[PDB]
Amino acid sequence: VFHKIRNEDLIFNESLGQGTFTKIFKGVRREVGDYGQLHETEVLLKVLDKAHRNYSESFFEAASMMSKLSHKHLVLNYGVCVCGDENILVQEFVKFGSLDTYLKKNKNCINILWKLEVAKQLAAAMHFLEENTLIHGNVCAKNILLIREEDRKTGNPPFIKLSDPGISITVLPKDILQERIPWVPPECIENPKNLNLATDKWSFGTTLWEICSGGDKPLSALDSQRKLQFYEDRHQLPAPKAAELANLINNCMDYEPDHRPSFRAIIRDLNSLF
Ligand SMILES: Cc1ccsc1CN(C)Cc1nc(N)nc(Nc2ccccc2)n1
Repeated sequence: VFHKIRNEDLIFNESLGQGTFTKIFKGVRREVGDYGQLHETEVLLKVLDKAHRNYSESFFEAASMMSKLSHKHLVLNYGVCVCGDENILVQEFVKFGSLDTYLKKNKNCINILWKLEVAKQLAAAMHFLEENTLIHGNVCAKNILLIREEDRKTGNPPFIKLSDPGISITVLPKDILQERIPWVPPECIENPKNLNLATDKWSFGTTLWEICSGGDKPLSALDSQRKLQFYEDRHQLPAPKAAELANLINNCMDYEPDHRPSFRAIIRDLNSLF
């Protein structure tokens, strides 16, 4: 179970946006750290919409299972606030935020080597999840967090973490699942209970497409009916202009879930480039 954090020890500051049935805020947590030192720690606060309080179990169950698996590429969740009528996840505040926003802002300065490093780190996280037979279920660029930027001055590569799963697509409304095409795989549109480890290989492909596309969203021009038909006609995403990962993207976005490659094989493929 998550550590319970008192409402009295949390300060809510600015809204940073929204997710699926969630509102996101920056805040501060007062805590006692190592050696009894008092800290005021910047935190990211995810608030489940009170109207959708029925999704709270799913909201926190996935985050909890993943937080039981500590890993350098998985986000740190400090705990939860049962802040009265609010269900709140208290998460580390990552300095540079979501990768899709970062990709759009810095597209002119991100090259293939940067993209390759990030892809390898994401694949490393996903391999760890695969070995632990833990399904994430919402891999996407918005859920990749940039801990530190590349610094060619000191040779340091960028460093990323994968964020929490969110509400499970096994419980989300059908219309939300359709809007999440092409991250949600065809078999889960067919039946959300088909959620499987193979799901994350497909979404990883879509995320690689995002990483290579300057933060564009694939198929954003298609409404939900046209996204459904895209899967019905078994289309694949267009190659990114920077097409170095196009083959890997299409190999991961395989309409046959059993044919999607293991993350170990994906990592071997990534290492074989450049
Ligand atoms: C912020 C947000 C908006 C919709 S969803 C979501 C949460 N998450 C996907 C992104 C994130 N997570 C964490 N842990 N930290 C940050 N930092 C940050 C935020 C904003 C600006 C600069 C840096 N951003």
